[PDB]
Amino acid sequence: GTTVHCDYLNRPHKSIHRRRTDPMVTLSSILESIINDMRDLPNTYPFHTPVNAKVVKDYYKIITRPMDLQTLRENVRKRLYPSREEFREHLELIVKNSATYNGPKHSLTQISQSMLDLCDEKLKEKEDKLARLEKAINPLLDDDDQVAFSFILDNIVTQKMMAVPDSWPFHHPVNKKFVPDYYKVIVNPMDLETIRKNISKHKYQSRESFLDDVNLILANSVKYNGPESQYTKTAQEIVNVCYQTLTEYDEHLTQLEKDICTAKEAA
Repeated sequence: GTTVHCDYLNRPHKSIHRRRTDPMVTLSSILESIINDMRDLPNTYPFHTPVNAKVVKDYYKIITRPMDLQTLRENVRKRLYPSREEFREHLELIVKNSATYNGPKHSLTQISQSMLDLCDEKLKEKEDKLARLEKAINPLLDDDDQVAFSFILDNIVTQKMMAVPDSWPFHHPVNKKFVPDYYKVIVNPMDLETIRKNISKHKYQSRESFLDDVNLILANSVKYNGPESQYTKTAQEIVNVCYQTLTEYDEHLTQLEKDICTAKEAA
């Protein structure tokens, strides 16, 4: 057995720094600006900061992934968003949580939606400028091999992994409401939906990076459910089906990995 070698995929290291003219920074500015616009919208103050557990004692027991404009701004400053996609995904979480806790039609949810609508209008307004920044941050976004690679992986997830019997519990993030202590035991949650969203954003340039997330699903199940749990046996099968399929696509994937590596280097 052997694997493809590529030294440019893990470069530069995350030990790199913050330059003002850095593309990632410039983007953080446009995004933070949109945050100021949503915060300025009438009656949005409930979403400006995290829910106060002292006031709403059951909020963090019902909401799996909490989000607010303050936390959103913090993430932007830490340059956690390589593109508008990652940004919008976190933003809509505010709308989703309000729908879950207050109701799909609650006035609060409608208000949170107004922030999301404004965000989209802003994004579509700075369409081109945003496109160039995202491409400058990750040239691979416009690379056909990277796109072909992602497309194949996404099919491994939807065609093979999600097809495993009883696999549903691993299709989406564990819902805290039904498994109250899950996140107190699992500090590195992972699930098939999250992996698909990463694939959509071309996070993986090789099988290895893809498997680092795939493996977490089984590892987490072993940790929370136990080595002999029925849930772990299912997760084991999800991984096994993924591995088996990877060997079947070895020829195509190896070639794509080499091209992506070449494109990664040229970038």
